[PDB]
Amino acid sequence: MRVNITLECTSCKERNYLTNKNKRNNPDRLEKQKYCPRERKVTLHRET
Amino acid sequence: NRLKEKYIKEVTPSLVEKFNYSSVMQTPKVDKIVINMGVGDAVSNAKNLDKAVEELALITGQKPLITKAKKSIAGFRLREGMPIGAKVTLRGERMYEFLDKLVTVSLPRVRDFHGVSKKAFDGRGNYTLGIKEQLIFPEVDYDLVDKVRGMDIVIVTTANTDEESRELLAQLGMPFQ
Amino acid sequence: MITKPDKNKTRQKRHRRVRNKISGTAECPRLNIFRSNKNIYAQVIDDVAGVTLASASALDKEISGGTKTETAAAVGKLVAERAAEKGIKKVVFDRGGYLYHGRVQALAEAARENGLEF
Amino acid sequence: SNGRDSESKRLGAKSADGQTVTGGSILYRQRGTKIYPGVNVGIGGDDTLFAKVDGVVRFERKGRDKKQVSVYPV
Amino acid sequence: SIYEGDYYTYKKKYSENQLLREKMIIQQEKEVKELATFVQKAKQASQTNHALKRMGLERAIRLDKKKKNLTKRDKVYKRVKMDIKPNREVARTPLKVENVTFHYPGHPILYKDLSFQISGKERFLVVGENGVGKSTLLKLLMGINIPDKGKIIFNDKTDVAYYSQELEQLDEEKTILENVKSDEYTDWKLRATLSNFLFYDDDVNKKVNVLSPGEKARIVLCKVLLQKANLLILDQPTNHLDPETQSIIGANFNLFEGTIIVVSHNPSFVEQIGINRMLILPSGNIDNYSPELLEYYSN
Amino acid sequence: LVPKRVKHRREFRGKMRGEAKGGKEVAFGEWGLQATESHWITNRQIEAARIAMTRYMKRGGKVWIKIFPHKSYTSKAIGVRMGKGKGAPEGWVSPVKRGKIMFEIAGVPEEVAREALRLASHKLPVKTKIVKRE
Amino acid sequence: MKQDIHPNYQPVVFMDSTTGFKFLSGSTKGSSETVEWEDGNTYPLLRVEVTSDSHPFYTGRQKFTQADGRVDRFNKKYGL
RNA sequence: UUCGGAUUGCAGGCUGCAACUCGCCUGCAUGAAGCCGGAAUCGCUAGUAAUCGCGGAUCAGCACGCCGCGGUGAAUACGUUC
RNA sequence: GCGGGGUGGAGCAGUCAGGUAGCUCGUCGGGCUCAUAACCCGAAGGUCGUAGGUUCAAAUCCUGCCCCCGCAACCA
RNA sequence: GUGGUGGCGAUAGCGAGAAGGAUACACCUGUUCCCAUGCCGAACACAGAAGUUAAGCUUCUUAGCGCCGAUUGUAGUGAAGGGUUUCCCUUUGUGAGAGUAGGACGUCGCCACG
RNA sequence: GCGGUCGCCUCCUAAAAGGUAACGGAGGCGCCCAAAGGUUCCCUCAGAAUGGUUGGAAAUCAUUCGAAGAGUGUAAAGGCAGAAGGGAGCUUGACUGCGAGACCUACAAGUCGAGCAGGGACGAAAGUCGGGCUUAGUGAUCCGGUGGUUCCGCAUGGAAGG
RNA sequence: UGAUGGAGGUAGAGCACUGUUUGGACUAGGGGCCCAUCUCGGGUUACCGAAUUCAGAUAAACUCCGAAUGCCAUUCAUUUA
Ligand SMILES: [K+]
Ligand SMILES: [K+]
Ligand SMILES: [K+]
Ligand SMILES: [K+]
Ligand SMILES: [K+]
Ligand SMILES: [K+]
Ligand SMILES: [K+]
Ligand SMILES: [K+]
Ligand SMILES: [K+]
Ligand SMILES: [K+]
Ligand SMILES: [Mg+2]
Ligand SMILES: [Mg+2]
Ligand SMILES: [Mg+2]
Ligand SMILES: [Mg+2]
Ligand SMILES: [Mg+2]
Ligand SMILES: [Mg+2]
Ligand SMILES: [Mg+2]
Ligand SMILES: [Mg+2]
Ligand SMILES: [Mg+2]
Ligand SMILES: [Mg+2]
Ligand SMILES: [Mg+2]
Ligand SMILES: [Mg+2]
Ligand SMILES: [Zn+2]
Repeated sequence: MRVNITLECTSCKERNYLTNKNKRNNPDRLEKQKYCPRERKVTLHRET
Repeated sequence: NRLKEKYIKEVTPSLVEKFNYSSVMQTPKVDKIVINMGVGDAVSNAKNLDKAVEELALITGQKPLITKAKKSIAGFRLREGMPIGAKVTLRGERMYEFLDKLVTVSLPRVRDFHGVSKKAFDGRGNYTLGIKEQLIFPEVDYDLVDKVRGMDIVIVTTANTDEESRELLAQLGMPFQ
Repeated sequence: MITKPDKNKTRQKRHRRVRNKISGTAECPRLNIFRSNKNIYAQVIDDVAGVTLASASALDKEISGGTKTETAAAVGKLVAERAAEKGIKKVVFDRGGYLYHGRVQALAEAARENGLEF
Repeated sequence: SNGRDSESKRLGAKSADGQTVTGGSILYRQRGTKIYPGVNVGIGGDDTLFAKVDGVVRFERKGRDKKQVSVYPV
Repeated sequence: SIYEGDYYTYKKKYSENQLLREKMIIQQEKEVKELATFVQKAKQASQTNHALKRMGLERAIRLDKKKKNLTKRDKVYKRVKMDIKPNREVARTPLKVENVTFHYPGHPILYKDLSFQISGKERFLVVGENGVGKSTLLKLLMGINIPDKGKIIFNDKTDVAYYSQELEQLDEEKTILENVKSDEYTDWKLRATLSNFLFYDDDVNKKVNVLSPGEKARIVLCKVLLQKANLLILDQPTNHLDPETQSIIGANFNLFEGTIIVVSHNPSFVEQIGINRMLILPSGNIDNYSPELLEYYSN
Repeated sequence: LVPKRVKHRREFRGKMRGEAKGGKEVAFGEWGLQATESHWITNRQIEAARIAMTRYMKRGGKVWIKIFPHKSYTSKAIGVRMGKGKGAPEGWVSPVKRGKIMFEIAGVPEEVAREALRLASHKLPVKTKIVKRE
Repeated sequence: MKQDIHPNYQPVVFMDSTTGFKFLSGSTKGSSETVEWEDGNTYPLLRVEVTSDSHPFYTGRQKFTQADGRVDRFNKKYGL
């Protein structure tokens, strides 16, 4: 089951990115180091 | 190293003379020994492959590489990439030691051993011995074996012709039939 | 019967792919490295003109020698200074299809230290 | 049951050989690299050949059996 | 869902609701089949029968609207299936315990010169109360505890399977499949049995650390089942199990064709197994099983 | 004659214009039947001509059928209006263009060959003539 | 050669028990008994009852009697 | 299994003109099924059953069968419903 | 062209909702009977129509194909 | 001459045969070193210079294959017309593929050691 | 009328730019992938012959031949063996604000895009990276949900609601 | 309209790929016949024959090739608007 997901910056809680993932292949919340435009630096974003 | 010593001392001059080699570089030599262990039973239970790998490692002294099925085959209940079959590659000193042990100890212990075949050649000068059963190698321990299995040992040499390979292998010691 | 592939041929197969994205200009020449079992050779080339601006190697007789790695360092220093004399500072380093690990890496570091910017 | 077909994608050459084009002009629309990007020419994500800089478009033959596009500024 | 009353009232109310729901789905299916049956009759009629063809399309529209409002029957939760069989056969003397004394260093002796002998295909109950040595005795047989005195002999024909009381046989760090991995079982064989224990598909890749106590209990039981031993040392097996799984466990053990050394404070579970001999603690008493178990409990 | 397999169930009728691309000379047999006009030839016509030729030859000698009916053609039943897709395949044909050597024969005297080829021609729908090997 | 993945390997001497013919070769098995060897070096020793020299095939002379034919058996039994 | 003694190889003994079709017996060699037996079924109320040997008639040779003999030696019979 | 079906000798389950091939009758053999029937006890008989895919795993899901059945193949 | 390194459509290739290592390149010896093989110092990496042109590589011969390929003719066809018009023909311009004559066992540069 | 069809992608029709109809001839899509993305390094296939325990046409192994006859998640076409195919290491560029100029086009849309800035991944460096060999995998507005917001706030401060 | 340069795979042609396909040669191999059956080894049909090879065809959805035209463009040329 592949679903659209939102990656939110952990630092400022800003829903910066939209992506998608297969729940079965990745049961746990995804986490990626992405650039947060609000904070203007690379931060850890975790699916919401 | 004994087999290597025997090669360089006796075999190399003998082959040079027999085949009138202009330069010593022409001398055929054993390049590598590839021992292959085909285990289709891994499909039924991977523990058969595990024990085969363990026995092979004990025999060879090197951890074997576990080959995988390049193509799925339904006839054998085989799936592509399944870890069926293992092999070990021996070169240099380990190659010579294993061949020497095979000639001296392993081969005689074969039941009613009348020698090895003399037609099992690729046609280029490389030989392959199909061992029917283990327990001929002293490291197998004759009891741990829950399932008896064989193997296929491939002697690859720089001989262009099967005749040179046979003579070289004979001089190194090979009980042909 | 078994054929051992020519190591130089395999090197060149890799080297073509490297050259697909590394090329030498008059103002940014190509630093090409050739590694032999005995020696190592470096050239500074302008592919556009197809002329070697500078050259050095273990046979210059100005390299006192030693371990092949140390000879590579001497070659790097010598080629860098010769290129500087001819007015070259920047270059693009072609590893000749080799692995940027040993003698070639030593030569590259020597060139960097002795003045070639890359 | 037949009767389906996609919209034509208007592929082909969009600039003539010897024509002067502004930088970034699309020169050739293609599926795959039917023609390769040459001097001052880039290839887009969908294989489209465009001019990097202003110049004259030239379709040469890349070797024995391949074509190529270059843009030569004047 | 929250009901007012007791467990039976919940069962009564629940059973009725699923019954009344089931009847609703039956009638919705009949109407759909009826329309479907008419739609097919029109579909295969001659193209020259215009009116029937017309009515067929009109009913095709109703059929579509029906199939889109047709309640799905909830899949009834599947119950555990256990088939425990011994690889080998029991002997007349599976286990010999003779003059066994044991004490935990610094504590009173639990039993002195304990001697019993099991018969084979016997239901042996180790009765007692809390903190009396029941689990210690079972640990003694397996080898966890070395007897202070005496001997414990297992016949060479006896294979033993141990179910510990506190679920100490699972690696919390590993997954369900990794825990059950055995040299004697292939992958699909493991999955099939785990499916018999209600672990479906990627439920077997879950870490044991996140499972509930009840789900962990099934994994331990599965390990016991996969041994195919002829002697079962079970220490409170029904603990942590839902009432439905308990009855399944007891019924299957009753049919087990092997020796069972069991401990259980659950009166229902022991009744299903049909105990033969009970060993009372701390007062060592090898006795024939009967409702006299209550007499020992009273005393 | 019918192909064992076909890439496509249905195919364009096509167009016949000019001389045949190849096979305009007798290759195997001593004599051959050359088409002087272009026309479709059905497997039925090929078979009829072949049977006539063999029967007159008394099975003495060899016969080659140079042409083969690769192409398929469809049709629509009576009472079917235009439209609603192409018709179901009906028969097989070989588009034969003038100059094609449809049949060859060998191992027989000239007069027997000429008479056998004459019978075959009358079975075929195209005007033909006899051509001798070179 | 990678470390900590291969089974243990050590040089070991071999003697033919039937003859005593001696040779040095590596092995995975370990022999409690150890013997010395020219160059004054000691290694574990694996006594071998059947080796190349021992086995009849390598020597060229076969121990077995090849049995007796029935004709000769009959002649012997009945003195004919 | 030191139970088992089938099957099989070799080598012997005998009787007889003759042991292959096709005898018994012995030595070495091997060690089969078989772990107390489904539906049902047989004998027996005492020196009986059960169990153990011995003789003999036929008979050149050939019995686990038959006739007979002796050794040890029970359990049970409530009762006539089936 | 529209549907329905291919599982032991026959008739059916099991499918939906993937983990395990059963049920009834019948057949073979043995019992019981004077004999037959009925009855009692054993045993056999299918890799799920076939060929490919999904899956750790297919009678089960997907694709095609071959068979069997019913219907239709033209209306003023 | 040899080694690097390039440009030009293989006319630069392939096959076959022959000669050479002065240097150079090579095989070649080893695994202590950085470094490595889903096993193997075979590879890659590193150290070294005993032996050999055997192979690779360079040079040379070879038209067997591959490659290039004129001219002529023809098919097709633009244009203008004609005919008995599912097709065919004329004038005019263009003109292949195929088959061939032949060409070709490369050439034009730069660097270093000779 | 019945049957079929309705949007999108690929091929032929399509007449060597592009475009081009038919209830013309063939197939696909309503996804998938946390790597099957990025980068650095490395590697080359399918089959055939010969030899070889289980093992058989065919499992695994070796030598040789083999230029693509394989593979490229998914239809077809185009393209790719200087890989776009295959393996490993590290990573998240499957980035943010844009965007000269182009293609396509009635509009709405659709497509490509150097380059600039911010801050990064890989690599020694050059440099590559704004998803995947390319081309389908999608739906206007209205209305509503959720998060953020230095915006507004019906006398003013809030709020309500935007 | 001429000149020049280009993009593209149609007509034609071709078989280098993929389909369809004919005859010859040879045969892996499959067939039934008998001997030998432990169905084992022959000996057979000008028995049937894969693949290979030779020769010969064929194609909208084949291409080693490939026009005439048309098309795009040129600070070009002539005429024109
Ligand atoms: K005619
Ligand atoms: K007898
Ligand atoms: K009995
Ligand atoms: K007698
Ligand atoms: K080396
Ligand atoms: K050489
Ligand atoms: K040539
Ligand atoms: K990667
Ligand atoms: K062809
Ligand atoms: K065409
Ligand atoms: Mg299209
Ligand atoms: Mg893209
Ligand atoms: Mg306890
Ligand atoms: Mg017993
Ligand atoms: Mg009486
Ligand atoms: Mg008596
Ligand atoms: Mg030509
Ligand atoms: Mg056109
Ligand atoms: Mg077009
Ligand atoms: Mg890819
Ligand atoms: Mg206000
Ligand atoms: Mg044509
Ligand atoms: Zn943030």
